[PDB]
Amino acid sequence: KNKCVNFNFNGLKGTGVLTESNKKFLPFQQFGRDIADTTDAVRDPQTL
Amino acid sequence: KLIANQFNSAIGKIQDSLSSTPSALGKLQDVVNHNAQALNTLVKQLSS
Repeated sequence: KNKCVNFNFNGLKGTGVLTESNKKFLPFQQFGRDIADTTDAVRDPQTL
Repeated sequence: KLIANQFNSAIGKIQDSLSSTPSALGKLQDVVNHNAQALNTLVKQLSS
């Protein structure tokens, strides 16, 4: 967390700084996004 | 004296004309809107 790291969440490989999110994810919702079609949030394929 | 009175009255009326709701400053807003819209469409073209 809090580092420009190469993440591979369930195959979603990418690089960025991972930080805690306050997004009101509904239980079904898995992936986050933004205005510009960019996944700004992600759900753990491990412990939620 | 009366010329100064007329000038002051016109200057005061300028203030209420500007501060009133129907802003005539659409020219400056047009440029900003055009730049913003070009930026957004350039961003959205990525998802194509």
